[PDB]
Amino acid sequence: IFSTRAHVFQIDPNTKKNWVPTSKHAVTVSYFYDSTRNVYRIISLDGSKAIINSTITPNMTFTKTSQKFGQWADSRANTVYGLGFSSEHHLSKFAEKFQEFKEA
Amino acid sequence: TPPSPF
Repeated sequence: IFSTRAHVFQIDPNTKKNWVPTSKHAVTVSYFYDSTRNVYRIISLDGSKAIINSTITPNMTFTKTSQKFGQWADSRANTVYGLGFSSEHHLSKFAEKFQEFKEA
Repeated sequence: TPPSPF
């Protein structure tokens, strides 16, 4: 698996233009292979909340919007997740893993 | 556009 830190956001449902903070601080975000479903997943837990529970689908894409912000649409969750990183370095390894775990 | 300062 692979874990990292990031502030989480979701696009606003009404206009799908503005970002709404999901976490109040940075939280752990991990790529995990679920051996019970045989699929790769991106999860982020905060307290009793599963703020990210995205299953990676071959037609999913991760966009590096800026130096420290990346995002991906998840039709199952009916939203778009946005992650803010502490550096472009972290944004990059997150993006490369997205493609790696997608490619499998 | 991303949330600041990202």
